[PDB]
Amino acid sequence: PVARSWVCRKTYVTPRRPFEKSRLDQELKLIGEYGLRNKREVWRVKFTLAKIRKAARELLTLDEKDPRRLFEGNALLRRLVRIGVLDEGKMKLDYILGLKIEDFLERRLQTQVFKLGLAKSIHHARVLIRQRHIRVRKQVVNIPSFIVRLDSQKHIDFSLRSPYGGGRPGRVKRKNAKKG
Amino acid sequence: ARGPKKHLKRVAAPKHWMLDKLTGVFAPRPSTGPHKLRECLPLIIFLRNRLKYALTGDEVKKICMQRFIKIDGKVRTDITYPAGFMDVISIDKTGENFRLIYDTKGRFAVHRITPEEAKYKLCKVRKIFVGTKGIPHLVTHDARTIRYPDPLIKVNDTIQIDLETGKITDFIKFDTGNLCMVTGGANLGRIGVITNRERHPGSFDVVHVKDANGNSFATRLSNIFVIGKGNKPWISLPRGKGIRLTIAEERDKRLAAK
RNA sequence: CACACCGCCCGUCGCUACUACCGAUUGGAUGGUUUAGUGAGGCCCUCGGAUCGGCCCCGCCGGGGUGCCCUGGCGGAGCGCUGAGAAGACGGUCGAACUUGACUAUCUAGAGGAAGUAAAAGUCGUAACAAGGUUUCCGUAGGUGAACCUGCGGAAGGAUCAUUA
RNA sequence: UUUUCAUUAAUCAAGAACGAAAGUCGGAGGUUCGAAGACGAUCAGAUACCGUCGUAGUUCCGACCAUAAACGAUGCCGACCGG
RNA sequence: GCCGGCGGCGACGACCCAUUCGAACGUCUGCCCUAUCAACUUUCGAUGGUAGUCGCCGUGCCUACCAUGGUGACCACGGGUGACGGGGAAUCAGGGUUCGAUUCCGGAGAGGGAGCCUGAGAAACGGCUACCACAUCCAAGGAAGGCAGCAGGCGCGCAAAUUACCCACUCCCGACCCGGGGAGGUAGUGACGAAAAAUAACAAUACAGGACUCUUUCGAGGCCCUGUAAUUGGAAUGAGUCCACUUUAAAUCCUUUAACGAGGAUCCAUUGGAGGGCAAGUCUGGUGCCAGCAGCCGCGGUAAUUCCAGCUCCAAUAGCGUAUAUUAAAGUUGCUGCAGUUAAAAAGCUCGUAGUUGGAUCUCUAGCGUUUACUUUGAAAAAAUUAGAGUGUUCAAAGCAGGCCGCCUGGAUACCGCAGCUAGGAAUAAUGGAAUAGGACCGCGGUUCUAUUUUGUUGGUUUUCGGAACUGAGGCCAUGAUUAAGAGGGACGGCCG
RNA sequence: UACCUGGUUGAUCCUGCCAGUAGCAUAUGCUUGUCUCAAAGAUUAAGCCAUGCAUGUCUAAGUACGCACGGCCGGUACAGUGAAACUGCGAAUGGCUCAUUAAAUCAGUUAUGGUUCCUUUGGUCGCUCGUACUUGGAUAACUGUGGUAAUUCUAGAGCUAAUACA
Repeated sequence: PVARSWVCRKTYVTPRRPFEKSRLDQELKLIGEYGLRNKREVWRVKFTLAKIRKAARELLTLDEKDPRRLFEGNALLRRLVRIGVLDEGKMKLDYILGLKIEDFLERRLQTQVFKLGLAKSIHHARVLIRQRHIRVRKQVVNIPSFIVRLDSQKHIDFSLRSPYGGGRPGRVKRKNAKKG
Repeated sequence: ARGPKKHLKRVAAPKHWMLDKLTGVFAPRPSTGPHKLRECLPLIIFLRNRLKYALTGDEVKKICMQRFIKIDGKVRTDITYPAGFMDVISIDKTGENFRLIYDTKGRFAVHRITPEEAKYKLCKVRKIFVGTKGIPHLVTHDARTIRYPDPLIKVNDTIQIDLETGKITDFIKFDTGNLCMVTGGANLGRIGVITNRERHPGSFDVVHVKDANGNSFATRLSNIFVIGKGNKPWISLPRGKGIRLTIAEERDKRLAAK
């Protein structure tokens, strides 16, 4: 006996057919558009979407007056409005089925850092985040797969320490300044 | 196995203590006493986890061994002593008195009482017997055997005992239209009024209880405790008035407060 | 048959490799049931009494009560009469384990015997697929180096859906 | 059938009756055909096909044997659907 | 301390009752394969009866005397299990299949059996006694053994870590705030497996580069893209080196942060493929049905799209091959959902017990109504796990925390086969309520006994009322049998083969 | 995500399996920068073990004449800390492993009105009509003499305690 938990979960599902043109293209488009590292990151978002869709599908089968369906449905919709893949108008359980991978990949910190014009390329954003230049609220995050909340969007600023923002020259600038 | 068990694994402890998984392998293991192991509360949990006074296990025995804590007006230094339903824990150092009442969601809540109310306690009579030259006897849910009871006290009635003495001040009969509380099963901690009982000979008697908010539920006779005469309680209630309000308005209340 | 009748293909016998079966050796090996006989150790019962105290009775004697009783020292012995009590012993019970026959699980070498599958340039014929040159096949019986042949009764999956008042 | 009984039925582990031809025991009789076998042909060889003979058998009575391409290669009971 | 006695506060004890922690015996329902296991058990207890014995008690637990029972095609009994049983795990449309030695619950055993002391609790093995198997010391007289606790070693094999440090945390034990604990915690070994995530980004140059505007073409641009440039440029930085902390029982790791640290940023990304299945080369050397590749089909015999290499390209990526058990694919085990004329397959044929299935029809007076199955509701049902609410672990797998300027919070909820309890419904499916009328419902005749009120209380007889079985009759029921299956048995009639 | 694709033929349509495809576990190959979480002598042999450790314990409150310490006050039985030993309790929990075990174990449900129970928590404890202002004997520890090659082996001799034994 030991005081440790063994609650570990797989976050991606591999495709049934390993080599298939039309599919490989579609995944590489997603990588190319949102500068993802490998196809695991696309399968991760497919798996999460699939689980949300399966939850919506298994909720639909219950009657419209059931307390459980009402409570669970509202909670799911609230969370998907909170994360920012829907709006208050389209907040019906039926519309959960009308989402896709694009909607979820748009909410990556990498994507938002590129879309707000902090970085000048989708590839630059991932590096900039990973190099500890970017911060949300007063918290320095270096996770490209940080899924940004709707209300947390309006402040992604450069971390104050950073050379780009804070105002402290790095190794290259220091070395060039000493030999200048 | 051979002889009685002495340990208790952490995950095997009863859920209403809310011990987390990672802190250790073992648990408190309430020692033998008036209340059952499954339905009691160790002082180590009450002090450390609920009142947030002690951090580690040593600080709890450092509190208790200095003899600052009484249970029902009697000093207990045993940190794993079982204090259960209606038991009054008294801290005369800081002048704080608590009665152990179950809350709505079915666990012992940190419900403070005035020092004037920490004088008596209500108790459900388990049996009634007589022996040795006929001095009749009574036995209650917290194992307090009392001699010469009032002959109007029958089985499943409630009695109010002054803690300084060991004598019955007043008693409540178990009849229709009396305020009761559930102490076992799905409906644990719900307060309501008796509507009727359905006697099943050679089996458990089932009672029907109507809540203050028009909610009607059933329960076994063994898991009933009369707390009030008519509708008026003889003790203070927890934060909520024992009203089981559902997840819908739980969310509405939580979001309304925000 | 499609490399197309210069086609395909059957069995005996022959060489090689790999499996399995049968088999005298009343074959060993391990393990489990048990007939019969023996019986370590504890536990129980009936005895037993190595030792260890106490009660006692006088010899030499102090004080108190009044020749006798209580009170303090010591040594002797009474199969005196009471308690404790170890070794050992008959009997009882649970009973490991041991000696000898019987029943039986699996593995296990074996002279010699008799099969199957794969190997494709071995040898002798050509049984089958065309009416395959004796239509083929089934059941059963007998006989031949081998495929097979023959009797008797069926089947068409035949080479005939039909043969005439 | 303007008779009777009134659900007594359907299909079936176990368990039963029958079951071509050949085949094995005892009895009867043996005309034809005819496994085995003896010859005569054909053949490179023929241990077969073709022909002459011929034992068991083919036939009957009493015991076994329980199999066939025992085939419509198609289980049985009930409803509906074209001439 | 109070006027020589009387006392307050505890601690050890204590026959017995209650209680808590249990434990032990039971009740009902539920388990894998096997008929090349069809009858088993009962001499020596099998099933039951009476009396005991023994035991903490109920009981064939055991003895005595009796009875002859008990279980079984609804699968007994026997054998097998690479069988500890559950909570669960993997996979997955719906149904299912497979695994579950392994951290929680229950059981069992300390090499194999057997017997027992002590104690509330043991048939205890880090207690003892004996035998069986192994084996240690020895002065040969005797003595001492038990890792399937933590390390570690040998063996076995395809298969598995350190003779480490600490009671600080979670708890346990003791006369006990103070002692001890290889329970447990913390490091070391660790590509069992799971989560996040490096190996570069931007700017400036030229393209017999691309798109957008002008010219019919040639040829014209700070509008937007581009690489196989070791071309040009500073900006950013974690890997490592190493102060100081913080973390910790003491350390480590992480987080924090001085100093150093990027131009083949040589601070170098691998493992498998490139004929089809199946994404990627009919490019160039070599070998010549030899060497080898190839899960399968096939490629190799002198121009090899497949072998050994070079170059190039594809796939997944800090991982990717290979082998083997298992799941989906497998509607190739078929309940949902498969086949059986010829592909593998309906018994040669009929009877027949068990098994399964079975035609219309019938609109409440504290006890009932004819009893179930079915269906809906209720209570009971350990957490962990799974689903799922809340919560920015920096995100996530997680965790059960946290949030506001002493406070306001949370630690929900759902599911939990079957069977057993509980209250409604009465369609559907079984069963029966009156047929030689001892049938229902009503008042009427008697036999025996009894209730325990009564003659103010008290003793003897006789009573009624309260309550039963047995009967001798009577009135009434609209008195009691549904139909007769294009279900089936049987009867009879004239034929038929 | 309720999925299929190659392979019998000169070609076709089938039945049918072999092969491919993805997941999960054990092994193993080659490769291996950062960080968190984390299984791990189960399968074969419940086969066999050197060595070290894993169960001990004292409060004001059962027994203190060990100078092992110094301290009063010196006619004060016992100032205190306290080794050792007697006494009390624990060692039947925990941990390990899966050989056994097929209505057995075990799971859900009920019963003890048929039984035991240390401990805790309550009740009870002059309810009995018959030397007490404290009774008796020993043995550890300690001292002293020993035996055996040998073990957590122990005999003999001299004192002394009780909440031990009476």
